[PDB]
Amino acid sequence: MATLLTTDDLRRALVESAGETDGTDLSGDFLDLRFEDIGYDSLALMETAARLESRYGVSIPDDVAGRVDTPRELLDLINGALAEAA
Repeated sequence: MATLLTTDDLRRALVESAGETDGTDLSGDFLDLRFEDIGYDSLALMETAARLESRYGVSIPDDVAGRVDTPRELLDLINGALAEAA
């Protein structure tokens, strides 16, 4: 911790949204798994993204919000935003 968003950190926020839609490997290793296959609908994705902006004090660019089919892209955005944020 104390530097960027980690696997565990992101996992928490993700599993906070996707609940009652379990059975996937969201709690574990989801980085290269598609939101589609991990039980995420685009609507729930925006919910998560918005909460991320709120909680971590980040700002997700519109172009990035629609390129994140894999949590890897999301992770990258948050890390980029954290590094940018001072």
